[PDB]
Amino acid sequence: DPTVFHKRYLKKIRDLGEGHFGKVSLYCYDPTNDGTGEMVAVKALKADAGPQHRSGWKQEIDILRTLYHEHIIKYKGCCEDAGAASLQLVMEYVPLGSLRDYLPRHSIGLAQLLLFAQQICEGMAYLHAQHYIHRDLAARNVLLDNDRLVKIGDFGLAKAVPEGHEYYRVGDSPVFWYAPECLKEYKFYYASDVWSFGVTLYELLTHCDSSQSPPTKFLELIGIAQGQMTVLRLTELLERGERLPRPDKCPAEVYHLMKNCWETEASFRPTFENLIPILKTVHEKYQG
Ligand SMILES: C[C@@H]1CCN(C(=O)CC#N)C[C@@H]1N(C)c1ncnc2[nH]ccc12
Repeated sequence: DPTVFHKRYLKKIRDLGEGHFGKVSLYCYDPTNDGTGEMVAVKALKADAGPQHRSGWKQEIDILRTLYHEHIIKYKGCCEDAGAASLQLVMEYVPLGSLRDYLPRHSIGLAQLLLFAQQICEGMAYLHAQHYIHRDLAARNVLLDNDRLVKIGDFGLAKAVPEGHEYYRVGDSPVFWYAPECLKEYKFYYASDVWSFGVTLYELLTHCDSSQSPPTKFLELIGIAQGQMTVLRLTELLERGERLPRPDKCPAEVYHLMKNCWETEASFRPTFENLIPILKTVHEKYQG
């Protein structure tokens, strides 16, 4: 699947981001040279990269080729880049950008946040239905299309789960979004994405305020006196049962659900399938 965009019609406008070994850029695709052309977000493999990076990139392209859902960024096509000697990944451009760039500048109410949470779970259930783990679920990878719509917008760490396994075995790791089993056993379950969702939910309820972020909060608890032992120390504080605190005006019951996504024991966490009904009921509740 499907379309081939010719780089001769692609006009670079703007850098939108930088993720793993890729950059996402805004282009205008203008065959008729008119300005009528469509704006598209284009992900490319970085200005230098080795065999590990490249084998990953091919996997990312194939995963995003086969995903199709209301709350997953729309895959539009590829672009030969000869170049870097690989393809560029072309997707729809969502101009409001990530929740991480958006929420710190726009006072969004509780009901809308829970709606986004519901929607993130929907996309994640679908993704788990298709047998993938995301491994990088955080507010910076959730795109606000409008208002009443979010999409999961990046798959750079996503992996298929081996058809006869419960997990995938794994640096650039977003460790402050990771469950203990990922930091310790280096295994990544479906339940491990639910932990990350709990942190993303915490991010939303704090409007992604930089001072309240997980790295900031966790490094305040851990201290920076021994950088060598950050992961070790994070794992111990988590296994001790210490958690990220309640965000201001977070309803008691929502922090409860948050904590339940943070069960130390993975099997005690809800699936994304479990969360969809709970979230949409709590969403409904908070409008009226
Ligand atoms: C949040 C989106 C996913 C992560 N982004 C990266 O740059 C990852 C890498 N490398 C940016 C992207 N983003 C700001 C976007 N912004 C606007 N439209 C977009 N369409 C698709 C992505 C996108």
